[PDB]
Order: sequence, then C-alpha cells, then structure tokens
Amino acid sequence: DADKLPHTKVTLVAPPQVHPHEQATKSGPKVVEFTMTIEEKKMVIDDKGTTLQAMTFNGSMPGPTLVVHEGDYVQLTLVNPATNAMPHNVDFHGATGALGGAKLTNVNPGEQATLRFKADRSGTFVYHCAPEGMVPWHVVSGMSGTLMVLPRDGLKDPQGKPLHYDRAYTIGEFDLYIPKGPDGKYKDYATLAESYGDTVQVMRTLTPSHIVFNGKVGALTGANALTAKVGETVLLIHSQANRDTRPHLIGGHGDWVWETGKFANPPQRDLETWFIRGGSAGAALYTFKQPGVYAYLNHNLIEAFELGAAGHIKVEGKWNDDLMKQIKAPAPIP
Amino acid sequence: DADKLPHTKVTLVAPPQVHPHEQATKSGPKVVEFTMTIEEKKMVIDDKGTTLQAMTFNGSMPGPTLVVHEGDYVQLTLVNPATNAMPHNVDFHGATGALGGAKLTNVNPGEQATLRFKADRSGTFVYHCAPEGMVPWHVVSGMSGTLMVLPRDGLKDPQGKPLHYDRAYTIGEFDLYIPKGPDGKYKDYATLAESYGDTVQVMRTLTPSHIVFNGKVGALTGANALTAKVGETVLLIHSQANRDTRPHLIGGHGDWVWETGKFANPPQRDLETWFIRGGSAGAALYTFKQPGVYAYLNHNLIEAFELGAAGHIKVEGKWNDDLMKQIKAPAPIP
Amino acid sequence: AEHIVEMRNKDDAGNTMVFQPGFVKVEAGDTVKFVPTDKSHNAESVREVWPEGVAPVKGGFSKEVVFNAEKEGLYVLKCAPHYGMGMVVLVQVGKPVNLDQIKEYKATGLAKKRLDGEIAKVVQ
Ligand SMILES: [Cu+2]
Ligand SMILES: [Cu+2]
Ligand SMILES: [Cu+2]
Ligand SMILES: [Cu+2]
Ligand SMILES: [Cu+2]
Repeated sequence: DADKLPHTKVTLVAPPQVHPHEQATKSGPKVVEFTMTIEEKKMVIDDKGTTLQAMTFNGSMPGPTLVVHEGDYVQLTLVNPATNAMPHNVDFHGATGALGGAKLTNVNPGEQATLRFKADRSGTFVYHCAPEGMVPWHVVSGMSGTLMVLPRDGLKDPQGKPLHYDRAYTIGEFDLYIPKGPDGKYKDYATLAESYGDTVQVMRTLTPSHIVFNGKVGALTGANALTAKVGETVLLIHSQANRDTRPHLIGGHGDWVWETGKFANPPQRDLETWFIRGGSAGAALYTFKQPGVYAYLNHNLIEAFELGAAGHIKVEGKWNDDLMKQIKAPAPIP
Repeated sequence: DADKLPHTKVTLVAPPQVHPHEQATKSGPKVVEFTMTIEEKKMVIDDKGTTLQAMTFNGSMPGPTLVVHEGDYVQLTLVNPATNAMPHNVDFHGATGALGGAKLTNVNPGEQATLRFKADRSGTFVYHCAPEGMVPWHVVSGMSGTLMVLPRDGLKDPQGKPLHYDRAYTIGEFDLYIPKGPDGKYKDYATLAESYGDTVQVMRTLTPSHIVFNGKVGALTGANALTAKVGETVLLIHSQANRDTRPHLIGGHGDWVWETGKFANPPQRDLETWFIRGGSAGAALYTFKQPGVYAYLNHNLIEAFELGAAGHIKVEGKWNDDLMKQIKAPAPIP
Repeated sequence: AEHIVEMRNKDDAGNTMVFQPGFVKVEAGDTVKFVPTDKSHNAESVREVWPEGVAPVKGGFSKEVVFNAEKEGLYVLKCAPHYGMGMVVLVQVGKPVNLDQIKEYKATGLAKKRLDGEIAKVVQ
C-alpha cells in the first residue's frame, strides 16, 4: 500500500539534460515527488525572430523528463500561476484512469493540484496538457514531455542480456502552426488569446510552419550541441505528442531502439532510421565509435533542413580507419 | 551567492524588437545567460550607396537589447570569430567594476569569454565595446546596444502607481564619421583597417557625415516603420553611446520619460522633446490616442532630415475629433 | 437600475471565457457592474468601435468595475486576456444610435461569432 512507502523528492533539470538516476537498482518501490509549474510565454522559435505564443511545463519545450522505475508511484504537484490566462492539467500516458490524470488536475490560473499514480508499466511515456476543448492547441503550443519508467534492473536486450547508458539526452520535436498576414510574413501576437483563431486554421491544413527540436530552430546546434566521446553510450529519448517523426543519427545507427518506446518488448538493432508515432515517445542506444560532428534528425529532410527538425552531437576522440578511411581525396579526374 | 541560483538562457532578437520578457515578475533573482557574436562588415548606410566599415554586436547597429530584472545577474558569453580582424571586449554601464567588464572580456579573433555581473541597478544602460586606445573608433562604427534592467515589479509613475507597456521598440542612434575623397564624394575602403586613419581625422571635426537610427538612413521607414494601434502603450528605448540626441514624436508626446534612463528616479510627463546624453540610454512611454503615420526623431531637424536621424511609426485605429479636427480645410482667402 | 454581468470561465453548456449575460439592455443613468465571480478576467472598452467623447473603461484585472450609462448607443467590452477566445459583452443604452459602426467593425473568430450573436439582440 502506497501511503506506507518512502517519499523521495526529485529536483528536475532543463532539457536536453535528464535528471540523474539509477538504471538498474536493488532499491525497492517508492513514491517519487515532482513539481512543475506551467508558464505561458511568447518564445523565439527561429533565427529570423519569429515568435510563438507558447505554453510550457516548467518554462521549457519540452517539459523536463521524469524518471522513475517500474512499480514506483508518481506524485506530481502541478501549479498554474495567476500570471497565466488559461486552465491546464495533465494527461500522463503512463497512468491508468481518469484520462491519464486530466480529470483530477484541472487547475485555473491561481490554482494548483497534486496527483499520484502508479508506474506499473516500464517504458518512455508522453505527458501533455489536455484541457477539454483545447487539447490540440495546448499540446502543439508546447505542453508535452516525457516520463521514463525504467525496468527495475536496467535496460535489456532480446537475449535478456543487460544494457547500459552513460548519459541520457531528451529531445522533444514540436510541429508548429504559426500563421501569416496577407504579406506572407509570420504573424506576431500581442497576447496568447489573439493567437487562437488564426492558429487553429493553420492547424486544420495539417501543414506545420516549423518543426523544431526543443523549442527553436538550432536549439541543439553550435554551442548547444549535444556532446559525447568515443566509447561512451548514450540514450536518445525522442518524444512527439502530436505527429509522426523518424529519427536518424547521421554516420550512426540505433544499436538498440524501442521505437514504440516500451522496454518490456525486445529492442530492434542496427537501425538507420526509426519511427516515433505521434502521441508516443521512444528511445535508442548508440555507443559512439568515431569522433566528429553527428546530425540527429527527423529523416524527412524537408522537415529537417527546411522546417527545423535537426540537431548536432559534437563527439571527441580517436578516428578509426577500419570502419572508414578515405582512399583518394577529392582530386581531379585523370 | 550566485553560483547556487537558477540559470536561464535567453534568445536575443534583432532591433527594433526586444526579446520577450516579463515586466513585473513574481520570480526570484536568477542568472540570465546571453550570447553575442561580434561581426565586422561593410554596410550600406544610405540611399546613395555610401558605405561604413562597420563593427557590430550580433551583426546589427545597434546590438540587440538585453533585458533582465533588478537583482538578477547577467552572464554574457562574447564571441570574437576568427573571421574578424580586431580585438574586442565589452563595457557594461549597468555593471560595477573592471571598466564595465572590458578588462575581463578582451578577446582577439578566434577567442571568446564569459563575464558575470550583478545588475543591482534599474534603468536602461548602454553597453559598448571598449578596446584600449581604440575606444571611440569601435563605438562609432557600431559597437553598442542597451541593457534594460527593469525593477522587480514593473515601471512606476512618481506617485508610486504602476505603468505598463504592451510593446517595446529599441532605437540606437549612430553618429557616423565617414571620410571624403578630394573630389567631394565619400570614400570606399577595401578593409576595416584601411578606413581607420582617414576616419579618426573626420571624428575630430566633431561633425557627423550621417546620423542614423538602427544602422542606415530610412532603416525605420516604409516597410520597416515601427507599428502600433490607438490604445497601445509602447516603450521607446533610445541609446546614443557617443553623442547627445533629443528625441521627439511628431503629433505625440512622452507620457512618462526617464531621459537619464534610470527607473528608481521619477519620470517626467507630457514631454514634447526629451534629451539623451552621449553615453546614455533613456526610455519614454506613450499611449497612442490617434491613428496615422507618426515620425519619431532627433529634433535637431537638420540632424533628422538632412542626416538621417528619423523614423516612422504607423498607427491604426479610429480618429478623434475631440483631440483635433479640421474645421475648415485649406481653401482660398475671401 | 444596476445590472450584473458575471466574469466567468465556462458556461453550463460547454464553451469557455464568457460574460454572463453577454448582452444587456439598460437605460440612461444606469450602471452595469461586472464582477470577479471567477478570478482571471477583466472588463474594458473596445476602443476600435467605442463611441465619440465617452469615458473609456479599463477596469482592473480580477477586479470588479462599473460602467456609467451616460450617452445612449451601444457599448462593446472585452476581457483583454481572453478577447481572442470570444469573451465579450454588449451593452445597449436606450437608442442604438451607433449600430452602423458596430456592424462594420471587423471582429474576427470567436469574438466575431459571439458578438454578432449579441448584435442580433439589439432592440430597435
Ligand atoms: Cu494547457
Ligand atoms: Cu495523449
Ligand atoms: Cu570592438
Ligand atoms: Cu562607456
Ligand atoms: Cu477573461
């Protein structure tokens, strides 16, 4: 029974970072305590200075990743400041009942609620706001994130064999529907409400103005590139709460990947591109073998390069001519 | 202690926009992280193809506006790409110690550096580049913007009453000293360095060849006019890092104006024309009571119309005959 | 007389951010009083069509506020945080003198859909 078990409290961290946590653990079930605060705010979503009338869990797109183990209990305290204008709530795809939490988390501006549910199933799971009559708006505006529920003794290959990551990066892909004026310029709204009617219309076309990792074109490039080292193993956690995507690491693979994002099932190996179903989250392991810059992207290349769905992983270490060597460099033809 | 406090990254935007930001905030001190990237380049500063060998923060005159709140800390990573030819730094008028930061931010091309300071004081402050013995050259060639440090719960009138803007534009005014050949026509330089000596020769006459808002004559007109609508309260922030200017809004006023730019000091009201000291930034609030095209300018009308210190504000809404009305339109004399 | 419009988040019948009632026919000298029945909303003129030479209303946020039925004509009043969600109300003071301005006034989306509904309620 749940009232009896140890109540730990975790401090969350902004993506791509994931909060620190045991993979395998001899530890037993506990109630884990989180807190998240909804912030509505205008955000800059590209290099041209186009804005989005955004909504977010806890300041960010996506919301931070929540990490616990199978059979733990999740205790989320959800706060909606009076600085906000809207009702919000939360649907945990990892919960069971009450539209995944949504019914028991309806907070108006100035309200807050606390909700406990049981992580009976392992995997990466989406969470997003689902206020009634505005689910698709709030979600495409940035109110989604990931709940990872690790198996109790780590991640496992198809032959039951153990598997280990040295760090976990989390990526939320956000298909955005930003409107235009008659002059073909993206619109700029002076409040959130003024964004509504125009945005829903762009929604109905099913054609995003932008598609972005973690909030902006270039969110995860240059000095915000992800980092790793030859020999290191990374967990890449991809979420998409509204629309399909197809991740791919250029010059890489998914050594093991649960694209439906559920660890109970055996992962596939050696993937070039895998597939995240809209309203799902998934994860993939890669142990780096070569240094250099890698591109982690949605392998619709229009969506990637034109619309904004690509980031970089800067990787350090020792080039390795067995895997790949240049015989003759670009030289003229005989 | 600041190492402990929360950190938050802020995406900058090109003048005359001002990145999203709260006015009053219900939020504690934090460390606000900013990046700017110096860009040397040849810029066309008027409508007769005259060029300046310019130097910019983030590729704009002025450099973009940094916004924080009183009590926060500023954390600027300043990057001087190897493509540049000159060393740079930054002197923040908002900062206390080490020549405004300059001494700890000397970067040669291919270098970069990160500086923290406490923004203990509220107002609009200039920042500008200040490399030893090269100071006035760098500044007049475009190396300056504004730091705005808002008080922790918005701006206030003299009585204590809160004042609120719906939007903010930032305007940097640039006295430019561009050399002339012996034929009467302006010079064109092959490099930034080549322009140096001829240029300091002009500087010493104290006579600008041009005086421009935001980097070129007409920069803020036609398709680039600022915009507003009857009812909106805007904030006009005006920096001049080397020379006096006296801003004015035709058909308008400064409803409340901090001409010395510092918010702990009571604003003046009903101003026709106000005054910005060389090496200062100031702020004026106005609520538009009438549609029409307005001009915002340096009210030395020569400096405005001959030399380029003028812009436009285009305002929508419905006319008001109480405020003004054409009783008898131009017609012949009995 | 003094008439009470409630600032409210939902209506019994689903749809959100509403003044209740959305329309109100009153007399010269009466006062309408909009009221924080739920926190989050405010009441304030709609300047783009509000009539010539009349005390604009920009009542405070989450706070009660009163309108003075002086000059007679129609008086549109948004809630600024939610006007894009159609939170809007119409007040008739005797004759609808200025209907033609109001009809032309180019409202859009939920604002338009709801306001036009209030417009039909105009007594002529
Ligand atoms: Cu929501
Ligand atoms: Cu869902
Ligand atoms: Cu410099
Ligand atoms: Cu200075
Ligand atoms: Cu409202």
